[PDB]
Amino acid sequence: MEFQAVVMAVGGPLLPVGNKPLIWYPLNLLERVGFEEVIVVTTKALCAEFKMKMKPDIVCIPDDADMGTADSLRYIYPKLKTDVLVLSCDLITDVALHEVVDLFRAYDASLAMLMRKRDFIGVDSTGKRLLFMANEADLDEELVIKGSILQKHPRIRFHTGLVDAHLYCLKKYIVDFLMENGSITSIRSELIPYLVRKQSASSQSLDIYSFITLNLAPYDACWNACRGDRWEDSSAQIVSKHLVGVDSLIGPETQIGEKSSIKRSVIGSSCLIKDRVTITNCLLMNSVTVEEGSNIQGSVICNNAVIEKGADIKDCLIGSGQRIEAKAKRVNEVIV
Amino acid sequence: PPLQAVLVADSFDRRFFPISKDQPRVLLPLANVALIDYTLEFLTATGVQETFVFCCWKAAQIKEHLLKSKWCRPTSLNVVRIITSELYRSLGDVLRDVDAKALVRSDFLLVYGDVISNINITRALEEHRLRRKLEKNVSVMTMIFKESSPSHPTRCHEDNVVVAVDSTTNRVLHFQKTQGLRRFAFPLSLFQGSSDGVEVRYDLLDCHISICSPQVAQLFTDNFDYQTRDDFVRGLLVNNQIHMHVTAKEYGARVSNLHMYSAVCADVIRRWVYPLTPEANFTDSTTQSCTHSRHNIYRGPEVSLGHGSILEENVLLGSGTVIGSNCFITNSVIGPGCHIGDNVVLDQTYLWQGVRVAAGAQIHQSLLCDNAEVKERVTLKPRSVLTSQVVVGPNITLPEGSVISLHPPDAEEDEDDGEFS
Amino acid sequence: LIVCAPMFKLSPQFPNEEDSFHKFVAPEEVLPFTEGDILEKVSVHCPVFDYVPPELITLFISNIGGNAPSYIYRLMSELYHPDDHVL
Amino acid sequence: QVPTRKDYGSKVSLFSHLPQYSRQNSLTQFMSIPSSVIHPAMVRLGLQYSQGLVSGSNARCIALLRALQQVIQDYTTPPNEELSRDLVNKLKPYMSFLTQCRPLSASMHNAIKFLNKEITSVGSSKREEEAKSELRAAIDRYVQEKIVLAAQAISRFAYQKISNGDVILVYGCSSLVSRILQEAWTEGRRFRVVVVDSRPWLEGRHTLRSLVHAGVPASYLLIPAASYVLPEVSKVLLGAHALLANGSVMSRVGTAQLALVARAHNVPVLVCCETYKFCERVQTDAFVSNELDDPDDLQCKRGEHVALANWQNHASLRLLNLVYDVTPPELVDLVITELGMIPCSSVPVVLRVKSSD
Amino acid sequence: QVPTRKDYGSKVSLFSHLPQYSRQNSLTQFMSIPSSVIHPAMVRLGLQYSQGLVSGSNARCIALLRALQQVIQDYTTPPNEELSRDLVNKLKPYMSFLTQCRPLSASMHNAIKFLNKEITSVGSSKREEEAKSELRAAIDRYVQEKIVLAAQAISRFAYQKISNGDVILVYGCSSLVSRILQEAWTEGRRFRVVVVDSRPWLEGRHTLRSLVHAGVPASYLLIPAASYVLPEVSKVLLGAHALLANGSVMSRVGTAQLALVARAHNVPVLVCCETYKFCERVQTDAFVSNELDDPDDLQCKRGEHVALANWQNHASLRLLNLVYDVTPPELVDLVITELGMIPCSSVPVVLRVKSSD
Repeated sequence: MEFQAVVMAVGGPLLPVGNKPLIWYPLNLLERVGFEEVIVVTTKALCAEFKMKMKPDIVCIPDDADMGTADSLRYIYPKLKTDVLVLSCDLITDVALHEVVDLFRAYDASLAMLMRKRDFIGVDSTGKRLLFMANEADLDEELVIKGSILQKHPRIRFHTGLVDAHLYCLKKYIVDFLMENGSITSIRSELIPYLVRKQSASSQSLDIYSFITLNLAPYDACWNACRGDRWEDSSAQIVSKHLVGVDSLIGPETQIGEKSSIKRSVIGSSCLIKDRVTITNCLLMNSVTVEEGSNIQGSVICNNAVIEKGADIKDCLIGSGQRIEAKAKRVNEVIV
Repeated sequence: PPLQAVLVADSFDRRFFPISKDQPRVLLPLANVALIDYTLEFLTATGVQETFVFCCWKAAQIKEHLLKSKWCRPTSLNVVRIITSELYRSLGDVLRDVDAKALVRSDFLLVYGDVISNINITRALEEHRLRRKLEKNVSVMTMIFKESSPSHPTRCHEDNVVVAVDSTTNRVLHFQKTQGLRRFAFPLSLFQGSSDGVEVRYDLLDCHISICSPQVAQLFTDNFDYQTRDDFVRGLLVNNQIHMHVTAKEYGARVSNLHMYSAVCADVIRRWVYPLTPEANFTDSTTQSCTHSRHNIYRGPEVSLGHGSILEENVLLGSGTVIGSNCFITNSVIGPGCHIGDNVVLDQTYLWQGVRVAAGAQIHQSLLCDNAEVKERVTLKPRSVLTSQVVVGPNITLPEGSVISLHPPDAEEDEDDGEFS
Repeated sequence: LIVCAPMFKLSPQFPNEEDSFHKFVAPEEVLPFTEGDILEKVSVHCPVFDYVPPELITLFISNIGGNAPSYIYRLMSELYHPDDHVL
Repeated sequence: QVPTRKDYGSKVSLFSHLPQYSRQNSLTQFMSIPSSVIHPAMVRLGLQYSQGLVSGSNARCIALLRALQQVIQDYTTPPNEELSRDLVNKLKPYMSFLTQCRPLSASMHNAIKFLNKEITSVGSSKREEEAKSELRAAIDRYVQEKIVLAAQAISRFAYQKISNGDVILVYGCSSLVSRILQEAWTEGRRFRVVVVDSRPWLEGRHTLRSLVHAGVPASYLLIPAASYVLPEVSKVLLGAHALLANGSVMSRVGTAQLALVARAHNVPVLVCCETYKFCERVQTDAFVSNELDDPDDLQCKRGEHVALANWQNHASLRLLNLVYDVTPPELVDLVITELGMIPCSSVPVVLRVKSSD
Repeated sequence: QVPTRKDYGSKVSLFSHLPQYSRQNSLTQFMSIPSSVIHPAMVRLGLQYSQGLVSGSNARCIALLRALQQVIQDYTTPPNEELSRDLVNKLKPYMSFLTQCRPLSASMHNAIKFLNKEITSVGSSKREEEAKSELRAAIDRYVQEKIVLAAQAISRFAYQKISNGDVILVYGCSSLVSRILQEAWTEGRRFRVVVVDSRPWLEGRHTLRSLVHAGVPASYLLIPAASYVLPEVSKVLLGAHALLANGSVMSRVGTAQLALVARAHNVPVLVCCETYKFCERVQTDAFVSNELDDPDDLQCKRGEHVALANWQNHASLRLLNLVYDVTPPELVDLVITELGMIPCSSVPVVLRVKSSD
């Protein structure tokens, strides 16, 4: 058991959750032996939001709000006995967690990404090694191609929106030879120091590889776009014998009245309707309720939402926690 | 739809000197036959009945040389359109003539008289024609231009081409040349339009081949600010997009400088262009019919080999030739009538008509011309050129560069011959 | 070795008249243009046609029937008048 | 514990014996990636073997031995246990793991019987640290003296061998005929070298790159046309993956007819195999035990006309490609190794001498 | 016209283009036993072939010749079907019948072609009976001139060839090799002839008995130990049935390997086939057009504990035996025929100068 895994915190963590953060297709695919050398460093209250996710062992250490990813590794660098598998908590993807770290051993990358089809990524012929990635924070002029990249690799597929998954596999070689060179923070923007060609990291070529997946969408920090709409594997709940949901995320101990059926919807724990909860296409979170006339159609009913007795709201981020009784909310998002 | 072509002689962004004085830039005998016959049997190799060759330079010469071919008479599938020397400058007034005289319906081949190749062109011709029929004539042309490496003798830095292009629907983006640039930069505004991706390709050498349907007569005579084809297609690529096809096997390249003369004269006998290989006797020249033999030598008729003259790679002789003893000749061509005497060492000599070499003479990496009584110990080195009746003597040696002739200002020589410096 | 050999594609020729007994084609069949910097010097060659000894094949499947691989002179006594085989 | 790798595609009519693999899946597709009972250096080895990037003659050897260096020199011991007899039984799952990842060549069997005998030699009298250090010592000596010293020794002896004016053909897939021909040239001979090869790996690539970067004259051709290289060639060289107890030349498949059509001019062979590679295994001819790669490495390319695109649409229109080949010891004339030039059938006593005797 | 003979036991996996028989059940278990569906001489020659009664060299030719002469010289000439062309097509059940019985020697094919060509040579314009007698005169002068005048012509020529003390061998069953032996012996000569034979015919008997009754010293060894005549043979007479147009010859199981073991010494093989035996069918391998006799005739007499009685009880065992064979034209050098002593590869040029030109 050598190479270890760590969890990050933020970007732009646990916001769009009805009842469960469905990071479970990570934690159902490869946790039989699995996933033992894992470290929680995320958003003391952080030691109480993962006693429900059935992990075998854990290391829950806090880092400060100024989340330099490089500072997040500088804090627990000595307890990195071996290599790093940074998988942030800002992740939902179902993709196969073995081949994404089997391309880690192809020509043994010092650093291995995983991306998914403005923010450019270049790549070689065979979809194996990315050469330079770039976002707009280093390009006000267009882009530069050097001599040697083109004089050696003549066929270069470019990309411009092939968005990240945040699966970074990582070898201790470059974190030694770049960590103490403190002028490179932001490990997402450390990839622009690939630092390979004739231009320190290579402290003496370097190996980097990514895998372009083709199955799910990217991670979500504050969406639940297809994450409330994520087919988890109803599962174990109870109903008023008529909750016809579209395999719907029914949080159990629900207070169903007359045909409360939040179809295509995350009806969370105590997702109460004393009347017809119809197909919401929404997410009615924990301790949220549209009772006695559920007008449930697209209204994002977030953490302890309150809109009921004609919950007139659609196509918006509806009221997250704020008490709005006769909420005639609109296409614009309801108040915080 | 019948298939014709125009065949320009010479773009005067000039690189040939002083060989373009008595004979032209286009009657350049690569293996003892005129280069017009090589490019013309490229145009007869693929199927084109009628083509237009334009002449500007001493109509008496090309007139007389086109009086003794066998497609002088249209018994074969060609007769040749030739015209005489009024106001002609370069390809500019050629295309202004071809839409003023208006000898064009659709889809003709634009080649210089300076490309030798073996592309049977018709494949991408019909793919281009499908692209015309299907999509409303937004695609102007299609250029076919080779796949190669970043390292080749034909991709010397004068016509080095990088293009950026998609690979699904193969329409180009940047025709950015590289005569001296080494940092590369592509304007990023045209990558958000194709977010699935876009390749870049450097595996290219331009065959100077491409087809043209007379939309470009409109986009050429309207826009006077384009004259050569390169700034033309860049102006096409800034405003009508133009397409691309990457051929896989067969090739040709334009014999621009003498660097390409060396590479092509060492490739027709390394034989990368068969059917073209000069045993075929394209002319009715019984003074050219030569006999192939093992390891690519080509003895002429009444060859008169010198005793012990060993031959290894890619040589010739001519008719009426007398070669002397002790010749270690490799990768060369020799011309007819040559009284090349005894103990004359050669290596990649490109010797032409009427020469009589004197005995005991290394010659190396040279190309020389008619009626040259060359004499003792004229040792040379790469990129050396003698030309047209000037006579050197007992070891007037020459270094790397040699712009010499018999004419006074271009040469390194006055009125008389090069006997004394 | 049974040779398949119709009676028209017989030749009264010999290996000796000149060369181009074989046929040399463009050798981009055996090399690509995707190598790097190598192909400047290695002088490639290929025929498409080889030459086989008469004395090793076994019999004809021919349009008279079978023949021994060195019987052929009787057929070439008949079919071609050899004073104008040289023509 | 270790799962299987299944068949890919219709197996050939003869080989029920040796199973078929393909590289568009892995054996690591099944197994848990925190490598709990199998060790990451072995799986690095098998997963890089799966792509055929290290496929050379001695390269599989040196990759295995340096791998098992980093295997045995980071091991932690068990308590209440016999120390040297905890090990070679524990090696069996890893070596069967390599077996199931890709089946072994002769060099790898030399290696496994080597450390088998030496773990069996180095007993349990001492603490594990200098035992591990002497393992490092023995294995470093092993690759050092055998590979490197064999290399320079046969360089000298074949330099003594090779004669001027002699246009020699090769068939190049080793790390050794390139070496032999480089420092045959570096002392200033005059030879002119033609290489010949064939699909699927097309190993005229590696030795053209070495030789053309070493600056030698040439001319290229390939194996069906190798009877145009009858009449004016006066030597021939061939590096083999193994020579066995008969004098059997065992290598890639393009090894066989070159010698015999050369023997149709009496210009005889020279095999360059140093004495690491030899083995006690004997097989008489070409089918009893070879390996076989991913069978879809065979497709020609004529534009779009891929002639063998899907070979499963008819129920049996089907291919396989074998990797090893053995001509009988009648026609091979010379071997070149550390102990001189051994003419052919007298090889197994050269095998015998280095066997703890 | 005729049914076919059933199979007996099992067969090898290879020879399923070849039928096998038994002589425990034959053709005329069932068919029209007063023979008028087919001419009587045909079922006569057929069921005496089924017990091998005429199994000779040109004895088989003359047996079918007497059968077909008893066909033709009592033949009713029907109207409404033509003078000469109801014979040959009604003769198609004759040789298809004998092909069903036990297949043809190529001598009988040459007989078929000659009487074919001659019954075409007499068409319609002559009355059927004296045309039938001219057919008798043609077939009698044919078999007389070719068979008999060829036998005495090669007797005079091989009497000029063979000299004193020439110890010559036969694989003996014919009426030409023992013929040349006796009528070379009785003219003041001396040569110790040895016969060789083979299981299961065990036939040398006609030749050795006719030699000893002609008074010639004989020896005897069977081809399963034919490597003991290996040094001492001075020349060898090979009795071949047919002689193809490769230059090959054509005879039994036991001229297969003596031909090669006596090419392996430069002892010049000498085959005896007259002008009658020059055929036109040309085979190359040894399983193509080769018969297969009754496959349960190879048993052993070891008291009573025979291994091959109830061989159908257990699953997969088989039997087989070939009968004819072809030797390549490398080995065979000299044929014994009329116009001279023509060599091997120049045979069919004689076959065109007696083929109506």
